[PDB]
Amino acid sequence: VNSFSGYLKLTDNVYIKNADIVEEAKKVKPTVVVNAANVYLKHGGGVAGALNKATNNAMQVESDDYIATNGPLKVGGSCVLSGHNLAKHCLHVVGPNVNKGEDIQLLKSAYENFNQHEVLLAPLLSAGIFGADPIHSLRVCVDTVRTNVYLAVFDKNLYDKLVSSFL
Ligand SMILES: Nc1ncn(Cc2ccc(Cl)cn2)c2ncnc1-2
Repeated sequence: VNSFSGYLKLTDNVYIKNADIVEEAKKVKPTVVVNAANVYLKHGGGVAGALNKATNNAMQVESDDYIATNGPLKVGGSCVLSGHNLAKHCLHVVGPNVNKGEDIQLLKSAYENFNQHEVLLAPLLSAGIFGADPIHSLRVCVDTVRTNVYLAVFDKNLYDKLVSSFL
């Protein structure tokens, strides 16, 4: 039993809710919140900009030190950093950005990072400003993630479409 509330169950292990991931993180304090990161961990907009803003820029400060030490992530890769005031940990995952021409097949690799964590609060990878089709992203999520994932979808209109077109 966990503290996630109001989710619709899609499969054995995937759940979905119309929610602001920032507000959901602050209420649940999950062990892991997933960030929709880029390889430079520059949290300027979308989910990343919102999560970072909610940490009063502490996420960005920590991320800049991470990059200075380790260099950029790979597209499809991830790193675990602090969750600050939002979660115990933040899993920064880099989905492909279609608006940069990155290979959508890397989306499966990106979701594989979730399998290293038993339970996660997450957005749909490569959705929003990353330019992928959120319905495809949901399908890859369901077909790749085996651990328990609670998907927060900010846009109500999109949430309803994801539920209604879900196979
Ligand atoms: N605070 C928030 N802002 C934006 N989105 C949309 C979004 C989804 C996926 C990606 Cl890759 C980029 N952006 C959110 N979903 C849940 N919470 C969100």
